[PDB]
Amino acid sequence: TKGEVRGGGKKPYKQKHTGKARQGSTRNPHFVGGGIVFGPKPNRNYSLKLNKKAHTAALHTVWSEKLASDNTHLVDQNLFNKTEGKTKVMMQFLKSAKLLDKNVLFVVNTLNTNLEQSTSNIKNVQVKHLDKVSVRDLMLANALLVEKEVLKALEGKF
Amino acid sequence: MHAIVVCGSKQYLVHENDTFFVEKLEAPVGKEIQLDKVLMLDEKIGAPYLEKARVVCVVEKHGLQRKVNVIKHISQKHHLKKYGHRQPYTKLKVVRFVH
Amino acid sequence: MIAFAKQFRVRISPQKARLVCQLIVGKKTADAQNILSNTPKKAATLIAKLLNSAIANATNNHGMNGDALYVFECVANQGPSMKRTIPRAKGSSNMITKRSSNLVVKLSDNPNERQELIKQQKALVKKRVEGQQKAKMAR
Amino acid sequence: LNQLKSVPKARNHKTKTLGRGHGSGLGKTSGRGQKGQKARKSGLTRPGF
Amino acid sequence: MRIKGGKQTRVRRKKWLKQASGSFGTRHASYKVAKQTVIQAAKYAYRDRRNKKRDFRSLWILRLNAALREQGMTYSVFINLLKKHNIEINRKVLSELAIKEPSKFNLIVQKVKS
Amino acid sequence: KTSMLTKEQANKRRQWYIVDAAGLVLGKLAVKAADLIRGKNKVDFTPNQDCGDYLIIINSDQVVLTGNKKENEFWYHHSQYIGGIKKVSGRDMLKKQSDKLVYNAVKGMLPDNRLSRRWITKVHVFKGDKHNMEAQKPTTLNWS
Amino acid sequence: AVQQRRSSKHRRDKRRSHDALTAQALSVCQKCGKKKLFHRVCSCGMYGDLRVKKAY
RNA sequence: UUGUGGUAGACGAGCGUUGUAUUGGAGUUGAAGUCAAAGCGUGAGCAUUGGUGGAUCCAAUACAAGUGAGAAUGCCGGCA
RNA sequence: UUCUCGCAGUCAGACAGUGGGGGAUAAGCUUCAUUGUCAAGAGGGGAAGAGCCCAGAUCAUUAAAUAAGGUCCCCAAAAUA
RNA sequence: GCGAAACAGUACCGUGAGGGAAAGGUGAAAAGAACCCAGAGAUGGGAGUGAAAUAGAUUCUGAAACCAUAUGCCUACAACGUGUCAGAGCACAUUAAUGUGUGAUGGCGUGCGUUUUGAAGUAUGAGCCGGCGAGUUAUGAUAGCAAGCGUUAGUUAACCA
Repeated sequence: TKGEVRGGGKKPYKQKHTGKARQGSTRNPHFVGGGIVFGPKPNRNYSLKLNKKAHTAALHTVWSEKLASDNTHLVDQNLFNKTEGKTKVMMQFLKSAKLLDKNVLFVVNTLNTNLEQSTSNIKNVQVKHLDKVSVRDLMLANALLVEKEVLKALEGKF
Repeated sequence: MHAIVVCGSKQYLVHENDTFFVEKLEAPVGKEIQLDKVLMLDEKIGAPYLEKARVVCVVEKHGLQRKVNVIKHISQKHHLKKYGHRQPYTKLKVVRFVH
Repeated sequence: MIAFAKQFRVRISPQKARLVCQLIVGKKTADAQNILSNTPKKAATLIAKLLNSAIANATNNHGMNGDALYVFECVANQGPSMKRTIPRAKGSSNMITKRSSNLVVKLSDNPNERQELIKQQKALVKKRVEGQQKAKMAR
Repeated sequence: LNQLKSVPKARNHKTKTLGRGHGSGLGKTSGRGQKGQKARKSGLTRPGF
Repeated sequence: MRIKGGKQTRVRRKKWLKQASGSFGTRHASYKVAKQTVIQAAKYAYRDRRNKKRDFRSLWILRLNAALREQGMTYSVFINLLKKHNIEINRKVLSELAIKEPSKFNLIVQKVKS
Repeated sequence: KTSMLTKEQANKRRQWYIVDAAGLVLGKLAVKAADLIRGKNKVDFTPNQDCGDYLIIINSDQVVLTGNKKENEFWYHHSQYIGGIKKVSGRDMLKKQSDKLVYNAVKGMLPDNRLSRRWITKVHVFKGDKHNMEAQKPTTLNWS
Repeated sequence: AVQQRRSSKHRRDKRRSHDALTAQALSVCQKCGKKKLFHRVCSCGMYGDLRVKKAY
């Protein structure tokens, strides 16, 4: 802002016997060269506090309404096997399962290297671990292929 | 041959084949409307209205006057409430204005 | 057609150029150059040189009649001038600018071509209104 | 709820833009009178004072 | 996020200059004087929106009084013969437009007689 | 809402008229003369046109003045200068200019307007009756 | 004194109304070409039908 | 039914802008910006087309603002 | 307009009448208590008026009846005894 | 926007401690205009190139202010904050709409803010136009709204994956 820019420290004009405002300074917000008092500064935390149980309840409710979206079919590591992670067979598998429209998520507990290799160049699709998905990342997928193992964890977390 | 027709509180002289604009009315275009409030048709006068007088009119269109933009403002007092309005009207003509 | 030739910013007072072209307004080729030649103004010579150049271009690049041409429209266009400064007494100087004029003269060869511009504007508004109307068909 | 229509039930309140327009005043008036000591910069007093 | 907006200000100023034109002077080419004139003319129109009927009433009354001085009596006499006896609800302006069509108000003046 | 006003426009006619001035009181004859010139009796009065009539006054010397006003009220005139105040009585006007007195009085009764001058032009006051206005088809009457 | 009220463009042109310049005087030369200046010599060196001047 | 004068001052309801976030669409067969127009809006506005012009944005919902300009003998530039 | 809470705001008012004080019972003067008005409130009449009398403006309304006041004309309308 | 996207701490000012700026955009590739004409030439327009030269180096667009020209209307008796409402007349032809533009004349008509008891004022601010141009945030408390949670509730702080 105005006070954080170097420059002169004098009135650029005499005080009396003038025909203008006396002066603010050579460095003024109303003068060219910046100096706006208000704006972005590295002091704002940009964070808010929420209750843990509140987030658990929100996730439970969005999973409840997500489970009724009839796009929550089951998946298992078996089909994540029999593949090298190359997108070719992955592309065939997604196309056969009409997943081009969907941004489907794949919940997983172990994150096998083959699935990590696959889908790495498709911005439409995304994949992470079970305990790393947010509500925005959950409802934006429009579909999710669920794993048997994560059911126990989600039931425990309620 | 003439007729003094009252609409609202406005009186109008009309004859055969006369078109005029009056206040916005119901019974939209295409429908005949027979007003019984009309005086001074032909040399006969009733006190409130002419007796048995029936003037039948057909509406040509429903229109709007140009949007007057009215202001309220008193100098050196900082108030500038602004408002605009289009005045609905009905353009219509008479056919018979029978007795 | 026009037979114009822009001068591109000669330094002269625009008012004087406007005055001399008023002295030459309406006049034809036979009765303009003669009077323009011996009048005692320098801008007179300035406009005369360009008028002769424009006549030469009209004869060469257009091949018009060249014997019924007259000034259709004078202009005096103020080009970007320079900022010069001369000191003035008691420490209060001033900046003096040398006014520059952009000079061009259109040459017409008939009592018309002014209403034809109005016809062009009429065609412009006509195509505008039909385009608006043709759009209403889709509406 | 989807990002195309994400709305809460209700949360909004009137804000004081002390130097914007004339709708709710909120301009030169600043909602603090005119030509007053409080209207000046840091126009106030010590809490106890 | 620093924002400089000129399009909206430009269109606002243009639209506030658009209402009025044909003014003696470059007043219809600026913002300040143009806006001041627009507001002053709006006040003028607000006052004239009643001054016009104020003047129309006087015009009607003057014309009916002239027509009645052709008949030969004061304007006040004819009014008193419209409510109790010889009941007429015809209004002032129509009694004037009955004059622009002559040989028709003579029926009225013969009606107001005994 | 409103009834379309109907008036007359682009119509102009000014019938020539003749009056003979007599011992009648100046003010009460002159008010009627003014309203007739402007046309305050016409059933079709038109403010922006003022379709009045032409009028000629004969023998203005015969007018008499009541009371002491012949030697009580005196008309002044200042042209442009200090000391230019020149004041004459009513009987002095009888010797020099009686027509001009009526002229100025009527002009005073007429509001100061661009057309008011054009209306007073329609007044021709004469101390006698010598003029070529008989070819203009005048109208002789009284109490104008 | 100095200017108190500014002159408008309308006032400017009202003041400049007298800016119209009068024309000159011309004369016919029987021997040379273009119309010469009246009571003045011609470009061909001749004047009262009289050449006394060298190269123009 | 009362009704709607209103500064200081208090409450309510909004419009408009930048960018983000996903949700749809347009486009060198002409989008944005630009100027004019004989429209639409209760209001801040919305446009529709003509021509300049050749490249990016727009509709809807929230989000967070260096967000709404006639004035401070306000600043720059040009023009009077 | 009773109680709580949020929230300003001003402590420079002005004038006419009413009872006054000062003053010289002079002042568009000052100092109070009452009504009223402007400020924050437009309108008509008083010729032009912050203050007087008649009055309290949502928008349209080339409709009417009215308040004070007024009807020779300017400038809207009246005369009779 | 680091003052400083350029040959910027440079130009400049001072004898010095110091102060201190502005000025990007050709085209897809200069293919930057062979050649012609008039002028001493610059230059101008042709040609010619180029998709296009109202893209020609003043170089993306070229707004308002300001300066001229002209379609058409009105204006040389005329007392006005220059306009409003009427209103013939004149010139006409639209975002089809009591179509538009000007206005002989009539009626009406002491600007916009500032602060003052009260400002139409001879109180002040404004030459004009365009751009820029001044109630946020950190922690803290209070009051209101809403939701979650829930009467041995809860929230977690700093922090750790």
